[PDB]
Amino acid sequence: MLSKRDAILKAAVEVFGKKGYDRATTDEIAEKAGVAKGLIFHYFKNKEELYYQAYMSVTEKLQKEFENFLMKNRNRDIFDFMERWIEKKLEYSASHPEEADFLITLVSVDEGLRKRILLDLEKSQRVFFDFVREKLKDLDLAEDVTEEIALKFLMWFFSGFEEVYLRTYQGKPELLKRDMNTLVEEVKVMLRILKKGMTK
Amino acid sequence: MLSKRDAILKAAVEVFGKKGYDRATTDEIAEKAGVAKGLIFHYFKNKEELYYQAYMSVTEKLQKEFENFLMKNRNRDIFDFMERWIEKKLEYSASHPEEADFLITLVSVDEGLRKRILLDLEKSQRVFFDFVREKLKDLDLAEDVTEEIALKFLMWFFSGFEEVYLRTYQGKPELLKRDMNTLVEEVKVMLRILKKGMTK
Amino acid sequence: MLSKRDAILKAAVEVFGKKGYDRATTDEIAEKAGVAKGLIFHYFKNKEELYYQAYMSVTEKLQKEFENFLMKNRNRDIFDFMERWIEKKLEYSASHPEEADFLITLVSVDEGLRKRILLDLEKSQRVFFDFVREKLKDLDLAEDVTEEIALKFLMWFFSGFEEVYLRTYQGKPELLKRDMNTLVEEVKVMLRILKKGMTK
Amino acid sequence: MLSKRDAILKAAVEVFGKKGYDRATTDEIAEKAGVAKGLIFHYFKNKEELYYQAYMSVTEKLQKEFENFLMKNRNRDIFDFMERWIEKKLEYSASHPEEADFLITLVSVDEGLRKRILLDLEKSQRVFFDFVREKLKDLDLAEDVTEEIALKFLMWFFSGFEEVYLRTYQGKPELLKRDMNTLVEEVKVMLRILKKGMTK
DNA sequence: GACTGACTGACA
DNA sequence: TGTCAGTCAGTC
DNA sequence: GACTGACTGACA
DNA sequence: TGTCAGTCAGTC
Repeated sequence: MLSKRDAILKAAVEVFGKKGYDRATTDEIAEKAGVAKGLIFHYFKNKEELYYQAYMSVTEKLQKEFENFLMKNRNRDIFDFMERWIEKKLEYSASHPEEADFLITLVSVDEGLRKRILLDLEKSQRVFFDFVREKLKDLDLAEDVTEEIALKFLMWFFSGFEEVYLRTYQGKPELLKRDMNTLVEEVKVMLRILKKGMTK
Repeated sequence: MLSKRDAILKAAVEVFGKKGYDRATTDEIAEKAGVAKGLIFHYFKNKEELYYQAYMSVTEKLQKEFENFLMKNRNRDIFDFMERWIEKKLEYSASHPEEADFLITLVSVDEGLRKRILLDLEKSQRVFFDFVREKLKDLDLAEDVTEEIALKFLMWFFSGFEEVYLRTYQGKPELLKRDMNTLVEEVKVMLRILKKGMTK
Repeated sequence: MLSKRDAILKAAVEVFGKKGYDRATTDEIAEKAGVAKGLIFHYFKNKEELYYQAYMSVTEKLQKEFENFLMKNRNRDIFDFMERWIEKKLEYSASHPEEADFLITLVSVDEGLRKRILLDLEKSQRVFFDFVREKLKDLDLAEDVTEEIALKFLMWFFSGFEEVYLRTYQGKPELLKRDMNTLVEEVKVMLRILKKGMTK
Repeated sequence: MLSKRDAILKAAVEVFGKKGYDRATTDEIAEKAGVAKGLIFHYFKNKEELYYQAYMSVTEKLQKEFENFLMKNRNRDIFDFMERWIEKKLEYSASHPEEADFLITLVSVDEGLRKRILLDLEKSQRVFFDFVREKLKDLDLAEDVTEEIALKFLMWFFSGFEEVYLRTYQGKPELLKRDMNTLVEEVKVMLRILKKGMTK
């Protein structure tokens, strides 16, 4: 059994997941969590904060998972790295599709809340972000390919693929599990393509 | 002067642009178009249809512009093509930022309307989409790089760059016009990178 | 029959009158005015504005009445003036006890709204206010009695008596009508007392 | 250190002081007193009783202070008396502005509680009240100035000045301390004015 | 037709 | 205490 | 007793 | 989508 608070957060994820911020009611969350609607504003003051706390909760978890990954893989080659990492992200998207579907909702929410969160992210991001800067020094670039330019490309790809598939396979984890294996290939090739394009 | 109907559509774009579907009221559109709120449901029956009509209007325009581009360039090499196209798209995004900002709202709207529109798109898309399929037969691929795989990559890139910058430079057209010229280079490199990666 | 809008304002006066700002519900106003609750926020955006509009409405009226009084009495001696004016104010308080009871509510409402209104008043007040400054030049003061000092005294008395009685005889117009006559005397004496105290 | 109970009462004063009855939450009082919200209804059963207990506490204090003043001054002439008293009251209002600001909230509260308290007051008041009745037999009145009439005037003035300034210099103790000395003169004049007006 | 905007009801 | 898409009665 | 604070329900 | 006075189960 989860503490009422924890069960709110969780229902909030399911609910925001299925409808996104605006379309999602607080009372559905209260029904789904089996709690008094008021309790929600006990813990979270208002809906905006609630979404926020929910999103932090979830990212807390991934960050944890990522940080552990990184250690166990600091040593890998960069692409080899991304290759493997992307794998795990899909494995998560399939083992926790509600969380996945919920993180995607971030764009639906007002300038204010959104920018707030994004900033809280750049912090967490800067780790991985900076690590990549280093593992590129390790590569023999073409004489027209900035490390700056390279980073943008990879960081776009990396997180862009995330949103690219993730809306396409939204509410269809079944269909993802099916297709996972191909995707992983397509990726491996895509990265392989970039490596060949950036190196001498 | 625009017909009252045409001025609704237009205000609807500005409005949906700045708030996205749900947060955007019909009565703001009626204030901003200077019309009776009832008029809106004269012309468009309901808000969903309204967003829809607005989105079609706008895409009618781009498709027209694109189709003309394609003729004047059907002959070019594929990357050379995208290179130059991306250029025009930014030029438009800067000359018509409201339209830009509105097209991006598509993700905020319910399964129903969204899917509808996306389908109406694949239609429009299929032209360019299919043209690319052809200009790739013209290329000497690596022995592990399906035409299928290639197309995904490019089509992702192509429209993914759109969303990548467009949120980053949202409400900052000044800052875009400044940076436009770099971007175009960054792109040319990126495409160059891909060409080198896919070919023998 | 009153326009729905006008009937809201009116019920709002009754209601605020009986409970004051905070304790008073909007839906009671809607019941009492026989209207959709939403219509209220059609016309007045929110409750604060509503109270405000109600208070302006009412003061509009008194100001009108006062301005007419003043003309018909510019010529009187100052006390003779206040004497008579006070009479009329009670005559109003008795002929329109709801309005009376409502104006008193002003103190119950948050710093914001309150200060706003009070300022809108000093404007209207400054007329009477300034007129009094003049009708004192007409008086032979004691050699220790500033016109400044005198004004404060009278302006305090004048409006202070208002609140002094008005809360005491709140919701008791019956009891006021009874007592009106004495009060008018007590006043006449009180003013008479001040005149004797300020003059040589 | 104050007993948790005593610290509730005190925070209740600050809180009711700044927002008045209805706008003031019990949980703010609990935050500001650093206590469990339930504790409040341990000690005071409900919010109405709480305000009440708070108000009595405070008036216990003033009455005590006043009763001591009266002894040390029972002998003085009546105006001389009020003159000097008013002085002390300001001194208190400046040394304890929260208490001041809280006593003024009395009008914001429902018929019931209010009337209750007011009655408990007439009791406390009757002392000073009755003393004044006596010190007026000592005065040679005008042949149209009832002792009754006189008392009203003075009792109004006396406590009316309190409310007159106190709202004007609300949340501005700095500005009061500045002006204190003038006020005291303005008063002395005012009283002087009344003495001259009531006597032969 | 186009056009209005006061008005509602069910919902946060 | 707000919030909004949609309707409705009716003018032009 | 004192003390807590998560929790509710009816209400804006 | 908030708002709040009051309760309730239970520790110390």
